[PDB]
Amino acid sequence: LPEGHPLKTLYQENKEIMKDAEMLNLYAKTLATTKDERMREEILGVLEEIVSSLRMVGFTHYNREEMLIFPYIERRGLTVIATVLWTKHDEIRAMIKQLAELLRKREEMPWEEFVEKFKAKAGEVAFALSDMVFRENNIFYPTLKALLSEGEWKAIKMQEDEIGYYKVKPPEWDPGEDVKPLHPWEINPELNVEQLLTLPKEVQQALRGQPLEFDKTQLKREEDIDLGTGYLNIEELKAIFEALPVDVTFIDKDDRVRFFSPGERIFTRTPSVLGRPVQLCHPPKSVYVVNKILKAFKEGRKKEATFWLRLREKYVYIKYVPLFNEKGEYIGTLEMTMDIAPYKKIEGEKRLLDW
Amino acid sequence: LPEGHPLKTLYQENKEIMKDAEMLNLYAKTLATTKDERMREEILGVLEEIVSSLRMVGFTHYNREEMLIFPYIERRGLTVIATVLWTKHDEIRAMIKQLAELLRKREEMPWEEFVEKFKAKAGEVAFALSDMVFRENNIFYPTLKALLSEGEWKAIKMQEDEIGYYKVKPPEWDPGEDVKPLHPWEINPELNVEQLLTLPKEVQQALRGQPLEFDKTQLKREEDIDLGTGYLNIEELKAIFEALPVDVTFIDKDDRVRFFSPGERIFTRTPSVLGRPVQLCHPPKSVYVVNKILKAFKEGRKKEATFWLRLREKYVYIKYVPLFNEKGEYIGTLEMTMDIAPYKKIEGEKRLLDW
Repeated sequence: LPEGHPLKTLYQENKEIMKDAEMLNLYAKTLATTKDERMREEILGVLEEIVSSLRMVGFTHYNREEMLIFPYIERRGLTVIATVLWTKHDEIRAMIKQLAELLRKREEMPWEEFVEKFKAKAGEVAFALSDMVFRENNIFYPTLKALLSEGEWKAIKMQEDEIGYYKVKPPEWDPGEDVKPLHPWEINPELNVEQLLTLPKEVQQALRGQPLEFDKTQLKREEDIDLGTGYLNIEELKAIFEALPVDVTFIDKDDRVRFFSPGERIFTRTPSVLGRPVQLCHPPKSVYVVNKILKAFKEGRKKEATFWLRLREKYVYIKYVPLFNEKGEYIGTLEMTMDIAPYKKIEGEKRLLDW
Repeated sequence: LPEGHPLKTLYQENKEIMKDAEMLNLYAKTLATTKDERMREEILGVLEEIVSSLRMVGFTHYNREEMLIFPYIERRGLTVIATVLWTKHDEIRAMIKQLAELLRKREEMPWEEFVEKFKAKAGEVAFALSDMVFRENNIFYPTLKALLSEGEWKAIKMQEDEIGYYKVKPPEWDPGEDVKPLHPWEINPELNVEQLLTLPKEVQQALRGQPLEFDKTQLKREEDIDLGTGYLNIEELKAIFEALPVDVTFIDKDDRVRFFSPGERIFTRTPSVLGRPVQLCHPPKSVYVVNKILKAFKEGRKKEATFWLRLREKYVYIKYVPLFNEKGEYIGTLEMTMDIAPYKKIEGEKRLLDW
């Protein structure tokens, strides 16, 4: 594997996780046998760095695997691998968090109680991290290596920086300017019998006696609009805009009303307003404000205008922003209106349901 | 004109405004000459009804004219008529409001001061309302009558109920099942010289010496998507979704992620997630909640699920709702995420700028 290959990077990260898991163990055991106060504060300082570093495993390494890689094997009938790895990743994340809390609350308890709990907990984290590196290196990665095409690895390589890396700064990798990058919906997910039989034993065992089922669902449908980050049809777009907590009105480059969101709105709009200069939409007394906002937007002196007021039981929050396209060119202005009184009365936390 | 014709309705409304303006005058003058306390409270009771009724002129009659009708004459080069009528409508709205306030605060001042201010102010409101009815009936409406086609009146008739009427309950009107309804961007705005010369004198005078300029701007552009309430292209749709204060993720009918909003989001999403079962997107421990929400949405036992939490300096508010199409059929589920901490700290009112 060349430097930069997403698979090489995963191996490289694992080598760093192994070192950190092992230094964690070394330092936790050592802390438990150390009497000198100063030497204790030194070991604790290293332990804080190691543990704080290990928290990054979930946000980078595990996260890239779960978000970038699993989709390609799920389509190939290997969802169980993904589900089982994901569940383990979470158990390790939870254990690293417990370890950080212990280290943080160490002066709330006698020293003998702290060092013994820290040593036990560190031993468990190190063992789980190590066992995951081994499962990954020896079972999961040889699977990916046999199954994924260059074009899938290229698609993957492209999204990696959005998430990040555990202690690796990988260089560039492109397998070829004529290799087309493949998203999970673009591959042939099918595996033949020989591929099935060459799967590691542990992966075949995970199937629990059930032949592979491939996912050939098509993302792009007949009437779909390619929005860059998804595919939607007219009916979906309509229902989405209605469902939003903002009422929206789009003013295009001629300063003409071009679109308003459907459904119940705070300030009603009619069809007869489409194509109308925004200045003819307002009382003549409001026009100076409308024009001074649009000019500041166009010339780039301002990037927002905000108003708000009470309107019966509604706390109406109004915001105007200029819209720009990819090249950085002004394409119009968006008016956004919402009732913010419902949020004003949100307190504490809700992380569960009620049904 | 047949009953139901939007022009007939405007005349009918004006006849009601004239009566109310005249009863206002009658009762204000009478109040000023009445000594008996009981007779005073009776006149005041009628005055409250009349004034409270007159407040509706702006929200219905004037509002329909401004929103439904003006666009058709603006395109024909008669923007000045629209601007001048609109400015007057607002002066009358402001005067009716002053009259209502006077009536409301009547016991804050001596009676002789109140009745004399009420009589003066009522006289002014009645005169302005009457003068507007006369301008409209004699100048504006004969203009509309000569210029607007059946198809424009049909388009107009269709939107009238969205706004309402001043004391008229018009029946149905369709000029013919083969008459195509015309929006302001669909007409020929051009006027010929004879039409110009047949314009009322007052309308020609409003032109201040300048030949008509017609608006032939086209709403529907080459690559436009017809969204029912406007026309947008891909680039506009992208910039709009990014500009919104909600992060959005659309789950389609297969329970597959189909779209997520671009730009900086609170919870990052990657391309590799498109087409993915929503259940494979989440840790396996979160799946029971995901499925119980989707089922309650599909079966119609629930129409929303809401969560919220602190995430550093952000107060993240998360809401799931099921989306339905026109016929009432489930088309998927929308996840909406926003930082509501910025609104939590909004107080009092902002109705002006700062630049």
